[PDB]
Amino acid sequence: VNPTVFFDIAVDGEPLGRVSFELFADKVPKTAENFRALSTGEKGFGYKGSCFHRIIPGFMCQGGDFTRHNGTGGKSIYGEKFEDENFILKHTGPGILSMANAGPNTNGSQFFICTAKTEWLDGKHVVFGKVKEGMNIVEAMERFGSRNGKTSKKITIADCGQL
Repeated sequence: VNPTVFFDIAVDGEPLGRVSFELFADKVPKTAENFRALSTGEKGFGYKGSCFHRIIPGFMCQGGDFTRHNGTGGKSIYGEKFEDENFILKHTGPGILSMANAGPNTNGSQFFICTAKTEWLDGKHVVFGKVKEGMNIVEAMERFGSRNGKTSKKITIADCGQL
């Protein structure tokens, strides 16, 4: 019953592979729905064609800024921002999908895929999914990152949608 969405990842335009995510709509329905809808593009905007603009190996990959491509943009399907839905789920290890934000109740479209346990984020970022298939592809993406987060090649979501 929880939805599954996929990203097909490209590196400098060359296909890398597919990552799929389970979205925890049972626990965080509003947050899950935002990500789902941005992944299908059904509202007229979304993730297709957008980049990962900050990848720090041993920490996380961050994406979802489809308006400014650098961490300063994005918007949700509910408006510019929306509230922190709950903090039921924790950052338990690699593969966790969590919302980026700029303070309390400022969730937009940006998210990060953890590649480490990041327990210091618990109660401050809303966890709403996990990698289901293709964690190996996330690990491959991580190799293009750097300590300061700049990527050495352009990592894009070449296609995305619901499975």
